[PDB]
Amino acid sequence: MALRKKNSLLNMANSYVLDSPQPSNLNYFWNFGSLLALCLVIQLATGITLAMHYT
Amino acid sequence: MALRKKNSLLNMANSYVLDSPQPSNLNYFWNFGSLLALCLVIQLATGITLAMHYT
Amino acid sequence: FSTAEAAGVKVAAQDGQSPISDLSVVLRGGSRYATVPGVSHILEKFAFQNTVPKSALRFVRELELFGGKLYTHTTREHIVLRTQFLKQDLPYFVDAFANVLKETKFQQFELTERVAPVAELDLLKRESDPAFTALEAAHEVAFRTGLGNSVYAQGYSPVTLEDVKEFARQVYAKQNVAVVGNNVVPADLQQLVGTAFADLQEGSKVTQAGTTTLHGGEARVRTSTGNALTIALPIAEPKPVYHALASFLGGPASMPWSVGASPLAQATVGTHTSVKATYHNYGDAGLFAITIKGDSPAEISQVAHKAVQALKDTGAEVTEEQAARAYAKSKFAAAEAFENPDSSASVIGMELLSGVSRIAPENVQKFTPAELSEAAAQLSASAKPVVAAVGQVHALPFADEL
Amino acid sequence: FSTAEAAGVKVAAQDGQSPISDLSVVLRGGSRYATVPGVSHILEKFAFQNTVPKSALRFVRELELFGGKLYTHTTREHIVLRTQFLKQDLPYFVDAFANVLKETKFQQFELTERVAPVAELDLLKRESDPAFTALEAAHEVAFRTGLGNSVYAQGYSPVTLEDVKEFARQVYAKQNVAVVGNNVVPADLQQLVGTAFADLQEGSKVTQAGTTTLHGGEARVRTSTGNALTIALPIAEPKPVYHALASFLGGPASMPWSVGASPLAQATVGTHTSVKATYHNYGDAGLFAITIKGDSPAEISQVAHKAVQALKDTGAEVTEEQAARAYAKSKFAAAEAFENPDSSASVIGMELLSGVSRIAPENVQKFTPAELSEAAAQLSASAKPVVAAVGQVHALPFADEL
Amino acid sequence: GKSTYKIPDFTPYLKKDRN
Amino acid sequence: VSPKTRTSNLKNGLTIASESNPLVQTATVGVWIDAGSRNENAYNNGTAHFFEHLAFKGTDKRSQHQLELDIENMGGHLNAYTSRESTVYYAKSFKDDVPKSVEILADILQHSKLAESAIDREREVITRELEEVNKQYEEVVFDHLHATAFMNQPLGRTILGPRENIQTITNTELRKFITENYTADRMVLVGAGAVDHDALVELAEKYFSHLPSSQSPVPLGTPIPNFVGSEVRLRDDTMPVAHIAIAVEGVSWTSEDYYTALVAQAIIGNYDRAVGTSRHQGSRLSNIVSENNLANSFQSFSTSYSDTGLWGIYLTSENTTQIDDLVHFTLKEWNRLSTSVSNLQVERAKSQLKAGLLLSLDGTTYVAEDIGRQLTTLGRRVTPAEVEAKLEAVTEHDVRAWAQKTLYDKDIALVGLGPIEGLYDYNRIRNDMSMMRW
Amino acid sequence: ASITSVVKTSELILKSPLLSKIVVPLAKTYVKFSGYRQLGFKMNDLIIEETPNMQLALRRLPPTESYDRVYRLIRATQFSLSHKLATGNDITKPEEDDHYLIPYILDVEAEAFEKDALDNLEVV
Ligand code: HEM
Ligand code: HEM
Ligand SMILES: CCCCCCCCCCCCO[C@@H]1O[C@H](CO)[C@@H](O[C@H]2O[C@H](CO)[C@@H](O)[C@H](O)[C@H]2O)[C@H](O)[C@H]1O
Ligand SMILES: CCCCCCCCCCCCO[C@@H]1O[C@H](CO)[C@@H](O[C@H]2O[C@H](CO)[C@@H](O)[C@H](O)[C@H]2O)[C@H](O)[C@H]1O
Repeated sequence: MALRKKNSLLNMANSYVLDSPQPSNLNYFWNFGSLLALCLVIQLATGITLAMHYT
Repeated sequence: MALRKKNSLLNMANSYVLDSPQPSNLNYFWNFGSLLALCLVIQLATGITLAMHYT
Repeated sequence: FSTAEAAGVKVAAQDGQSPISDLSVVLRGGSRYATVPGVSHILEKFAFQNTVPKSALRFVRELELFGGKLYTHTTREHIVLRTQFLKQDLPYFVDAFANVLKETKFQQFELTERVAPVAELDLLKRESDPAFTALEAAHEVAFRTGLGNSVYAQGYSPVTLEDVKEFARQVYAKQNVAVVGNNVVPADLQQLVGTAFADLQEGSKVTQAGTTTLHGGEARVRTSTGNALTIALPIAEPKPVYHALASFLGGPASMPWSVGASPLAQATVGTHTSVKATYHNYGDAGLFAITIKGDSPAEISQVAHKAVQALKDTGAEVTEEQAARAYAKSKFAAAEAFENPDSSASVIGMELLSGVSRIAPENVQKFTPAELSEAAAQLSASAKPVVAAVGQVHALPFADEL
Repeated sequence: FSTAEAAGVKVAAQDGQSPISDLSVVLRGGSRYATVPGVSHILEKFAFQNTVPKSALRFVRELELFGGKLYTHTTREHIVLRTQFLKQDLPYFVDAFANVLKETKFQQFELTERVAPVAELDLLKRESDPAFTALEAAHEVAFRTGLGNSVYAQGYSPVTLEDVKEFARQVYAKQNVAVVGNNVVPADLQQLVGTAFADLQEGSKVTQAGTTTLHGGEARVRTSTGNALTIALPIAEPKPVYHALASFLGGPASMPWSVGASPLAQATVGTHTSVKATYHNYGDAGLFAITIKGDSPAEISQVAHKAVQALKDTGAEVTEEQAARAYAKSKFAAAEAFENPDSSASVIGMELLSGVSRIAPENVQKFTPAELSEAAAQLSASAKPVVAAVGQVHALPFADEL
Repeated sequence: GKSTYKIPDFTPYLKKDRN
Repeated sequence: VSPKTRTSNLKNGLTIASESNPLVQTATVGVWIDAGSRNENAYNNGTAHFFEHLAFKGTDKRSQHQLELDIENMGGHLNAYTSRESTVYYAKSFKDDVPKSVEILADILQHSKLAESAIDREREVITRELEEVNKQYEEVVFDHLHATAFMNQPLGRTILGPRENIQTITNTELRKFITENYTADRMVLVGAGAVDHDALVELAEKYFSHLPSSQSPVPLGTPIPNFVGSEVRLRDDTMPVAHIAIAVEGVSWTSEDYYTALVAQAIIGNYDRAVGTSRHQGSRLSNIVSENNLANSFQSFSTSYSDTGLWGIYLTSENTTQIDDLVHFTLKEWNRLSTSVSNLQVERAKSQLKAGLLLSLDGTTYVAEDIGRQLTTLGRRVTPAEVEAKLEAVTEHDVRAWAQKTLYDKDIALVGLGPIEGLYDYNRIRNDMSMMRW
Repeated sequence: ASITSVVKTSELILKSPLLSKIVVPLAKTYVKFSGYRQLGFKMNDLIIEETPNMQLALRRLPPTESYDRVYRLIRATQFSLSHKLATGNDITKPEEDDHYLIPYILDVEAEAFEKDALDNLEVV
């Protein structure tokens, strides 16, 4: 058995972002989920940075 | 099948805090894990409160 | 049981003084009449499934409100569907039987999900007893087809919905149905069956494909679940004397923690083995069997020798005492059979369908020692002995050894 | 093959002109000698397991460095362990055989995890062919014990480590071992076996518990995986004429996409069935079998009638042409058997372990039409015919039908 | 030590009025 | 309407009770005794069962062999069983073979040899029975259930007794037991089927007249049990099916709540995957179990004794990863007897029982067993009219009241046998005996 | 909604001459504009199946019908991802749009609804 499936921690990432079985016909409107993830990451990075300068 | 096992979200709580199978002979030194969880919660609650007053 | 006729259906009822009635529909649809192996078992299991007027679900929930119970079984000769209920609920049960015979929707999902799985559990439960297997195997060897067909559905020969539907078209017909009512007012049953079963097809009498031929042989069924051995003798001319002989030879004990005084019972002494002589009349042929079960194949073998010897010794001489003992044990066996509702139904069922007037327990013939010894002589010297071994078959006897 | 003796072990070797040598140890340890059912199969599968000098793992990895191959099989008469390697690596293989016979640690885990599972897969693969099952069943009916014991280990009767250890104590002894060397210098083998097998127990000749008794009968193995039917005739006096008769009756085609000119081959016309006559000499008894496989039980039944007729017709008259055809087909069969390493080993093994001189293909007797017809007459008029049916057994013939 | 129907001794802990 | 059960007494105080059926040709006569294992102490535990084996081993007149022959010549058979509170010895025969059978029963009860040689012989037979009950899983489960529920009390003892006692039972102890216990005032001679009452009474006067009377004649079915909530786990990973019983302290024969407990039992009811109709039963537990394949079977029971009872359920299951669900759903179905039952369930269960209590009585043996059981537990045969009235008196409010006093938040006795790894510990099971939402 | 509901209501409409006269032509145009036939689906292929009832109905399909349904779903998914429509024989003709699943789901639901009713019976 491959490490990504054997190891409990890796397996959780694997099940969500790598081996996750998806329909083969998702159109471009299924891409907003990952954009919202990207927005959330940008807001955390910029937000924490502004907090280092804001009073 | 019982809801705590059927529902995916409930099942995660269930697997960690309720049906989790533990050895029957843990002594009191196995209790520091939950104290550290309690400290972490007190620090979050008090910490967020102080952040509302701190400059 | 007053035999009468109601809209071309033979109805036999005996009124009694009890609050519980047994209504039984006896069908000429046992396994000897089967077209495909196992169909009569499946047809029995398909009774009280979905009909057009009333779903299986609705029937069961309403039967629970009357506190009725439902019992079904298949033999080589009949399918028997029996209901037990309170006297007053008779019209409900008559109409339910009518719906089953007229309006069963034989749906493929019922066969796959409901009927076949239940039939499979039925058989597995019976086969837990190795003696059952041995006596089944013996009939298969003795008769091959007809009486030799299996009674129960097996996985190796799958029954299809078309098979069951065809068979049911033949069986569920006025010509193959008898209604038997225990503790049912005979006048009232005739009136109800006369209204409910009026629109049932007439059909024709179901017949056995091919005549009954007798054969000898061996069957050796390798199981890991206990050991048994049947020594059967097919009978070409079934005679009532074989009942007396079966009861004489006996085998089971007639009191707890004892061996018994029967010749076959005395053959088991010092062994944890049981023995049982049985005679089965099937009208045109018969089967006299001696079945031996036990945990030790060595003990079974030992008993089997003694068992055959016992039968030969009987062929020599029986005493007057022994012949009277046989009459007594046989009258009793006849009485208790006519009492148990399961067997009762089929007894009058055979009288109604076939036409073999029933032998009342009070009319069971007394056989002289001469007649009994002559019958046992005719069995020890049969040209067609069957032996069915089940279990550690490498360690059990063979026909030519016995 | 120059037969000699090296330290109490019989050694037969034939030098050749090839880079490939076959060394075979033939053991008098086949199933007819089996203490318990299946033990000879398990002992065969326990060869080249862990010995005290060398683990199974180390053996396999070193055999791969020599590019040797290992082949083992069990018959009713022998266990054969064969290695195929380059000529030069002979001493290694001699010593490996010696370790197996002297120093096998029969460990319970090897039995549970390694040997038994492999033996089970071996058997399941063989049983995929219903003809194999039919011919196995036929031997069981014909002989009961001895030759009638199963060759392969079955799940229903488990072999224990104590059973295998006991059997091996009898079998792995100078008295039950023959070494056969194809393309091995005979002088060199004698010298090596003489040093390596010097410390092997002497032991005693393994014998069949009980004398070979012949019986007739039927076996009816109900499977769902194809249909076959064997018609066997046990032979009390094995004679070489039955080889000629088996080849005459034939069954397989001598040409692609053809039926064949053999009487049994001509019995299959218009059916997708195959047929095969075989004769097995086992020294003290023999078995002449005709096996028929096919997908249709109706076709099998049809062919089976023609097949028995063919045998009867042969009993009547054989032509001179047909007798010569039999001689030719039989000489050929003998030659190719002595070529194939598996069968070769066992042929000289029999000569060495018993004393029955091999019949060289060049010495195969020519039988007149008189002698062949006489032999077929004896078979058609056998008092003990065996019939083993496999598959839809309710649809296949019975002995008394044939 | 052998019979499983002989319940081990719990009398040190059983309350009389337990029901 | 069934024929009337006639009842007479003798002078010694033997009750004769008969229910004739002129439609059958066979009769069951027998003696029901208000005595069983519960009447032993700890030292002579096993005696009652021992006697059952020796009753058939010969009398002062007939030897073991003569006895066998006499019964064979009758035509019918004899049978016996010993329970905790009851012993039965009966003879099924032909109509006109009743005088023989009464004579044989009277002989084996009053005039048994109990010869040292036979005691010694049976001592091995009984010893082997200790190692073969092991196979009858339902019985194993129920025997442990009584042992734990009635820990260190007379009802908690087995019928067979310990191995130790079997080796030390003497003819003296046997004689003493049957002299103290098998007394006329504790015995009922019962005839069902083709029997005349007046003929049976004459046979009783002829054969059972020299029976001992007890010093203190109490009425029939006269009795202190202290239930212990507890568990026995007999894990056996090699078994394919798990067998579990759960029980609470139930009701005695003469409880006011006897019928209420039967109705409550009927609301849960029985289930068997092998029976065709079972997937369509109305019972809520039946539906849950069948839809989810949680069990092969379950069987609700309500066992009564003179002064206590056990009410509970027996489950069997191959679904070893969902035993927790099976037990969870079962106990939540019991909770609803306290919280939710309405006239809907109650009237359905009453309907099913009104017939069920009559349907049980099929053949003569069942009728005789019914007359015998009732006479030795209640002191009278309860007519179907009275039974129908007592059932009709059970309301939804009565069931809720009973369940709230008997089941809700009460201690259970729990026995698990087989692959029960997935059965949780006692606390988690017992926590399902209540609902936090209520 | 339940398939039973849909089927019963439709039958009420088809009975009424007036109603059918106005509804049946509309329903035919609706189906034409819906355009599921242009992906080679039959109407019943579109019914939501992630329900216990529907799972049971699908298990009761004859093997051939089941195998064909799997092919239609796979084919349609491939047209979807390619942004193509069915052409030629892949287009579902009105005569091929058979209600293969409706009978099975109606039986499953019939029993489920009877079960709910009977769970609420009151002995009178
Ligand atoms: C979902 C995540 C977030 C959203 C939608 C969000 C949104 C906003 C918005 C709308 C403003 C007003 C911006 C302006 O007009 O200047 C703002 C300001 C701010 N946010 Fe966030 N924010 C997010 C996360 C965070 C996080 C994680 C931090 C960490 C501290 C943060 C720190 C700040 C700070 C310090 C400011 C004030 C300085 C400023 O206005 O630029 N934000 N945020
Ligand atoms: C693991 C969790 C935490 C630990 C161990 C921790 C530890 C500390 C310590 C040691 C100090 C200095 C305390 C003093 O002497 O006054 C402090 C101050 C502070 N912490 Fe945390 N902290 C934690 C979490 C948080 C969090 C989540 C916040 C959220 C904002 C927070 C906000 C503060 C603030 C505002 C102060 C300064 C005010 C003060 O000194 O009281 N802390 N913390
Ligand atoms: C999205 C950011 C990436 C980080 C991962 C997201 C964190 C969430 C993971 C925590 C929840 C647990 O996630 C749960 O884990 C197991 C294994 O990991 C998955 O299990 C699934 O995958 C494994 C193998 O890959 C199979 O054995 C299993 O049959 C299948 O259901 C569950 O479908 C998922 O619900
Ligand atoms: C302690 C903080 C409380 C919050 C709980 C922690 C939240 C994140 C936990 C989820 C991470 C995935 O956690 C994973 O989930 C599944 C189901 O929940 C568990 O699965 C386990 O339980 C389920 C049933 O209860 C079984 O089907 C399974 O055989 C067993 O392994 C895994 O053992 C666990 O590793």
